[PDB]
Amino acid sequence: ISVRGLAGVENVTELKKNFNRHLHFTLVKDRNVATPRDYYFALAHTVRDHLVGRWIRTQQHYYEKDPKRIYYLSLEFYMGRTLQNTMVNLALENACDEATYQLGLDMEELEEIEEDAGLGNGGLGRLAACFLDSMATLGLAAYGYGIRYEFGIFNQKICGGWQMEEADDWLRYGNPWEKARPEFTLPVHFYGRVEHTSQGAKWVDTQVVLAMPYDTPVPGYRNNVVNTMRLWSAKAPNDFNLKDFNVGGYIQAVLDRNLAENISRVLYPNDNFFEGKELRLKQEYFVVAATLQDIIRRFKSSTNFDAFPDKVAIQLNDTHPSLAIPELMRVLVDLERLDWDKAWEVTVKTCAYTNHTVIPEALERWPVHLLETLLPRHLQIIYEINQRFLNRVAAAFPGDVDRLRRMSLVEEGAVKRINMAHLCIAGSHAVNGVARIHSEILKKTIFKDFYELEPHKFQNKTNGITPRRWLVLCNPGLAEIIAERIGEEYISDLDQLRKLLSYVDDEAFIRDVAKVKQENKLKFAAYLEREYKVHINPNSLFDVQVKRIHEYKRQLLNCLHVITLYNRIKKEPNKFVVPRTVMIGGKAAPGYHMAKMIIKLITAIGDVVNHDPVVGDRLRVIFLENYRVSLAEKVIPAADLSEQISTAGTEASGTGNMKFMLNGALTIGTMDGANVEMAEEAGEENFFIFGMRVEDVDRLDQRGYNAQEYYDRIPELRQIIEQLSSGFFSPKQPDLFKDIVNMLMHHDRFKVFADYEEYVKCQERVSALYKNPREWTRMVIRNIATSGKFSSDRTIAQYAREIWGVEPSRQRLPAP
Amino acid sequence: ISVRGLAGVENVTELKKNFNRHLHFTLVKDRNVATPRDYYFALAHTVRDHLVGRWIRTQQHYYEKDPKRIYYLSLEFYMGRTLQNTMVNLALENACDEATYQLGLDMEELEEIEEDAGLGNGGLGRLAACFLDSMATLGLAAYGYGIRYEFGIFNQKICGGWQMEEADDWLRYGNPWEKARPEFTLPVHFYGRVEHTSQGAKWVDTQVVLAMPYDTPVPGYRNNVVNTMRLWSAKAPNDFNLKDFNVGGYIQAVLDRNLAENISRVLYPNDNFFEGKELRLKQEYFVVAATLQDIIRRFKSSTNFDAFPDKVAIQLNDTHPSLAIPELMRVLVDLERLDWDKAWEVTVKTCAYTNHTVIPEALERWPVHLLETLLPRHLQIIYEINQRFLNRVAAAFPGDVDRLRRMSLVEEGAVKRINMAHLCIAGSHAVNGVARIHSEILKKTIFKDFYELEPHKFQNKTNGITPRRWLVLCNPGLAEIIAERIGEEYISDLDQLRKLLSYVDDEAFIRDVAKVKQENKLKFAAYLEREYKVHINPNSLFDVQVKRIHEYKRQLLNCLHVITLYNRIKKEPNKFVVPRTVMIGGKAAPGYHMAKMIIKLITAIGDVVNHDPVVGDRLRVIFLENYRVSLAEKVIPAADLSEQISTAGTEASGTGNMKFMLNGALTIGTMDGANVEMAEEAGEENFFIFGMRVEDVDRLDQRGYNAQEYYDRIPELRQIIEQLSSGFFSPKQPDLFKDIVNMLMHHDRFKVFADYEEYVKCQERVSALYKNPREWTRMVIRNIATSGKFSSDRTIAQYAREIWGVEPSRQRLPAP
Ligand SMILES: O=C(O)CCCOc1ccc(NC(=O)NC(=O)c2ccc(Cl)cc2Cl)c(Cl)c1
Ligand SMILES: O=C(O)CCCOc1ccc(NC(=O)NC(=O)c2ccc(Cl)cc2Cl)c(Cl)c1
Ligand SMILES: *Cc1c(COP(=O)(O)O)cnc(C)c1O
Ligand SMILES: *Cc1c(COP(=O)(O)O)cnc(C)c1O
Repeated sequence: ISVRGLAGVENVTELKKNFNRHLHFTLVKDRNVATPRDYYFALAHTVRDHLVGRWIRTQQHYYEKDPKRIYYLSLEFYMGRTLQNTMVNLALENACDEATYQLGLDMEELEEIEEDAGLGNGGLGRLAACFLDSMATLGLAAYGYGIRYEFGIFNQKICGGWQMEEADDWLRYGNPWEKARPEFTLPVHFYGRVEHTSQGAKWVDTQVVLAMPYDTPVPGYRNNVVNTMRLWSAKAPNDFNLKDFNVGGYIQAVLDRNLAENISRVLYPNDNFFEGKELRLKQEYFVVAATLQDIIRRFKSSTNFDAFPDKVAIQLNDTHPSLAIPELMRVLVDLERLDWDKAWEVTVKTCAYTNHTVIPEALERWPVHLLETLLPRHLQIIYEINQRFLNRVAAAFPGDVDRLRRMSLVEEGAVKRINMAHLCIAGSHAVNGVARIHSEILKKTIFKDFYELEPHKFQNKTNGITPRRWLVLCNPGLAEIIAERIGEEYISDLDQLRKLLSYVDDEAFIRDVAKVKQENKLKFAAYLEREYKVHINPNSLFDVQVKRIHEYKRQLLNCLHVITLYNRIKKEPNKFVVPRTVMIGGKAAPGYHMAKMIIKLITAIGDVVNHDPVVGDRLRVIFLENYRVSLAEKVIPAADLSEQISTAGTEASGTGNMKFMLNGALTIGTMDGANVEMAEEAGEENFFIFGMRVEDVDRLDQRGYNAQEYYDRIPELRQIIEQLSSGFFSPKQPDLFKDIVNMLMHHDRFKVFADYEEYVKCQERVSALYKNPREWTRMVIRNIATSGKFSSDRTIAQYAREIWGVEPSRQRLPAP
Repeated sequence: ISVRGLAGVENVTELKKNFNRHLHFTLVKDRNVATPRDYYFALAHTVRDHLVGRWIRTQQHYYEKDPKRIYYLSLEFYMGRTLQNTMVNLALENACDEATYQLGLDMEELEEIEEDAGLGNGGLGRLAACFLDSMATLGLAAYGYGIRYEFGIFNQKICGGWQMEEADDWLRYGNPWEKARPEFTLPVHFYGRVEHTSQGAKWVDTQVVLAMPYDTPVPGYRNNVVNTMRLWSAKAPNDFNLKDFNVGGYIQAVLDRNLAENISRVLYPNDNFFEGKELRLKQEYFVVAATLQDIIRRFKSSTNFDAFPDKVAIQLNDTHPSLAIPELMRVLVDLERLDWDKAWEVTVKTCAYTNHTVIPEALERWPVHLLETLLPRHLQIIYEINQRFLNRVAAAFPGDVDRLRRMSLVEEGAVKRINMAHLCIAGSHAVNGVARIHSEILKKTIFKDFYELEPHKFQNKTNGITPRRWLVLCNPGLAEIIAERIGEEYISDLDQLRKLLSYVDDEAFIRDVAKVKQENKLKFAAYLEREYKVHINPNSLFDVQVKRIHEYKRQLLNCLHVITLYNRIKKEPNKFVVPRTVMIGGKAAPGYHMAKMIIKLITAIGDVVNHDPVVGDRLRVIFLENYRVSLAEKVIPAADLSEQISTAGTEASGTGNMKFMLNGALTIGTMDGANVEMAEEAGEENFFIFGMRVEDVDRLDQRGYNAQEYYDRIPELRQIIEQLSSGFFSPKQPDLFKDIVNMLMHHDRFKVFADYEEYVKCQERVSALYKNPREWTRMVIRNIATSGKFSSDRTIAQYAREIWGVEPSRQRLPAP
């Protein structure tokens, strides 16, 4: 078997008896009534047993040495399953595989029983999960802090072509990885009012909600380091949530506890979109307030807070945890009694902010009346921060009255709002973009005024993904042939993949790389019929676009191409075309009408295309249901063409793109986000770039975008639009897609038509190359061998050195 | 050390390493940061490990042999802590004590960390818990079925003398004893409507709630038998509780899941009182519907249901689970398609009902409109049952039109109601009282008409308590000296206690019995200052009355005596009186105003009495806060006088009385409930009986009860009432007790004044005897030696033989 570790004689024996110990004592079952779900739990408990020893010494280590601690605050941690990832990082995969084999079980079958920890929406949440893995692998004293939702991202179901949402009860059967820590339970306050006394302000008459922490282990890759991810759960106090007497009902008082506990009930399913609901604000303060108390309690052990920034670094994953700034101030000033200026100095030096998008609708602007009611003291502090900040601006740019209002954290208008992004820039010593182009756009556009005031704050930290879960775990076959030639060191040193460049003309390697891709496609094609049922051709080109459904991602542009292909086939049926299986997957936010309309369009196209006899097996349109981390681990290693076609300037970075490049897929996309650095790394000749560049989009906006022009000059495009309009794809409901057509023609913010021509032309070129297996595979090798830069180990090493002030280390912790 | 088992060399070593295994692997802690709570969990997990082996073979045994199964349906299971009880039944107490000692820990300190499983209100719920223990000890294939409330009986707090209720979050830190069984999850239906088709009725358009079971082990006493208690938890389905589309909000849909899950959220805190709330009815159907499906699924394995009653016995603990009758019919007729008559025959033969009270306000009478909306089909079946039953009556008593309406399960009037007690008698083959006198009252009064129709159905099964938890566990010192003389066989054969009669004149025994009682009082007196703080005299007579607060229990009669004692002391300060520490404890239902007023009176008396310098240490009035099972295990073994003074005819049986008799307390009470059989067993000369007999109460009712008469003829009583009225006990609020005085004088349903004179006279006689240690102790021996009849092993053996048709067995199951 592969390099999934050694299957030692003693360890396979030890594993088996421990599996049986748990099946008996833990699951209280006996082989005759054990269900596959019991088997999955016996294994999980057995594997978890192997890292507790290391978990304890790692934490005890940090207590003894007392290094600077890194706190990663995110309202999302898209973790996925954790059994295999733990086996991989512990080098237990083969031993476990062997052991379960002897016990007569199929490890892979059991792995499929684990529920995904879908505590994230997309890119932002998965980034935090990859980062955690990298921080552990680089031996950093890091902690992931978030909310333990009992319901993560909803499960997607397609009914009559429409998306149906359903609760993600991932904790239903229990979570063997987490451990409640009811000793570090903390109180969080809401509402109340502010009393201004003789020696300071006081936040009074507040409603209390308790925060109970749950720790999950985050094992580093083969270095015996196990960091912690602490997730907070909301709990109602038993007193006041019953003790506030004078009629109401005792039963009612108890049932009403599920009101304070609703704070950690469900994840908001919005990807790159802001919804100003009170429940959302509560979740944001809740995770911030509890985390900070925990952070300071740890520090108090390790009272001059002058050394606080020397021992603490808190990274804000977007503006979601932004209340950490005014909350840090509140504690320091109100509770610790530090003077404002000393407190501000400390706050700015320990906080750092990461921006993830530039679209306006994603920007957090909280109505003042909301902050005023829920967090009265914080609003006061935000006004004071704003006051002193604007004084700094006025002093720097005397008389620039317009700049003053542009930079204010307080936005005037219909209803006053607080610009959380402005708050984060003001109270952080570093602000970074997630890709070179996005970072430049921040300085040139969105935060131009802030950049002029303090240029030193702005940086860039191009995103990355973890090679462990995104290669070794999902694509062992590829990881193996690579290791056969250049060794195993690249798993924690992705740059070494460059060494593969010297095998680009190797006849054996070319054949191998092409063989694993073929085996991956056959397995996926099988999985497709197994769990979803309705055949596909594994010899065709696997054209996949998987990410959340968004207008800016242009799944719609992909649709126009699919329809074009179909129409050309119908025109010349007996002409040869490279067969393609185009797969589109992703979830739409429940309230996103347009996004839900696009899912219906995709399934509608498939209904026509997949049943047209003249088309045969040359073209299949499939919608990938319930796209999530565990599903991504299946499609990506099987894809041939990765679609990254967002309008230039809208996708801050993207990470799915990197996942595909690492797994042997060629990329067709626009010069957007990280796409630019990928093409720059692989060489533009090895990339399928097309469409407008940021500049072209701007030029078009200056003159004005008119979709009619394109509709008029391109017959193929016009034909498609008239097909949608006439009900060619929706016979029973001829006007079903009027909203899409209307939008495309009159309010297309992402100029889908503008990139149409260059897009189908470029698609022709990839079909041409696919017709030449050898050359396609050689280009694939050029991509893989040049993907090393996109490892999150590189990203983390940069955050560590350029923002946190800590030195990464690949040193093995002193055994378990 | 005592006979808490052997501390084997190998087993103490084995215990220690397993304690450390769990502390490390399970609690992920290390000795340096382990909290006492961690230590308690390491032990619990270690002790639980010892019975899983037996749990599995016991259940596998019942599958192989396939004996008749006993299902005990109760909405309450007042279990208390379970660590020690498990050690006792497994003979692990000494080994564990030794092992923890060597590990440097105090087992008793750790035991106090366990939370009480307070899933009951009082007598009814504790009975079910004692029964479970006895059914296991007698080797019966029995299952306890109930609801797993996340909030049990509220925790009582006394503020300014008033009772304050607070949520009992007993699952906060987890329950090491239970195990979720997500494989036997079942759906339960609510609402909907009935469709009458060609081949039967159909319950349609129902709302579905899932029932998830949790199993807790019930170990028998040293016989290697471990039965199961299955508790249901309400869970919302992820579909419809989200899938019923067309606007409303996705977040809201998810948050609204806590609506279907509110069914198992909290226990109703009503003791002997009926509240017709919909949530209560839902809990009742929920436990019934899920349990029956589970029962039939088991049977289908073991379709002629003719043999159903031969393999299944379901006991109804009161009328709470009464819907099991119409639900059994529904399944048999609607689903299995059995003819009515065959279905009814089967139902009557498998169901048996237990009555627990005769007070009208405790009777379950559900409004028809409620059953009509929530369970439409059941209402139809109940009407049909009623129809055929009344036809039986009319045929038996031709022309007795009044009897017809008296016996109907349907009560006419303001709003129609269903008399659940009538339903239970009609559909059960046996109906029993809980004490000889209560059982006679059922036949002569309440169910007279039913008794005349089917005399064969009515039986008696005097309650009992388990000698394991109620002697060996709470009073090891007494259990030891008893064992020193007559052996250990009596623990599972309480009748052998009679052998103690021959030591009644033994000088050594008399001295020993008196020594353990003294050690128990010193320990309790210490515990009092430890956890509640405010001293008491251990040389005084411990006068305790602990039970739920009720007007019928007459805590008020106890109060009048306490005030009398105080007044006599004030009159003649320098006269000698036997010192007394009277302790009153118990919870009042939150909506029970009178009951809450009585708690305030008790604390008010103590305020006056405990601080009067002339009184000194001759009299202390203490209110025992948060009375519960674990607290009962502390007070009972320390009591000298047990107060069982309910008005004759109101306390069906009582069980606290038996607990006291077994632990060396003498009893002062009325000829009520089980008191009669206790005095009959010990000899009236060894009992302090007083007051009216049932007959006297009736005579008084015929002529009419006038409290004024007693107030007029007894100066001491009049003085007390004028003290309450004038604010002698409530200075700042002089009229604070007007409701009590008003009630006592004008609407005393329990004639407190009628028993006053005989009560204080009888109290004088116990004080006289207490002055003679030797004789008091000899009378105590007469009580203990004669308490054997009151073991639940006797009660269960009778239910088994006279109702269930199974033979008890004290055979050890083939090792673990
Ligand atoms: O056909 C055959 O295999 C031959 C007959 C074998 O029959 C068997 C074998 C095994 C079992 N049962 C358990 O292991 N385990 C449990 O029942 C069990 C499961 C969970 C919990 Cl919390 C507590 C228990 Cl006690 C039972 Cl009930 C019957
Ligand atoms: O003064 C002394 O004793 C000498 C210094 C000893 O310092 C120590 C000793 C032990 C520990 N820690 C654990 O055992 N255990 C944990 O931290 C721990 C607890 C629960 C969970 Cl879910 C996961 C972990 Cl990793 C730590 Cl953090 C520090
Ligand atoms: C990597 C990943 C994403 C992010 O994909 P992009 O194409 O950058 O939007 C979203 N969801 C899941 C399941 C992922 O694995
Ligand atoms: C035994 C017991 C009861 C029942 O006591 P009675 O005096 O029969 O009402 C109530 N509560 C608890 C805690 C018990 O242990």
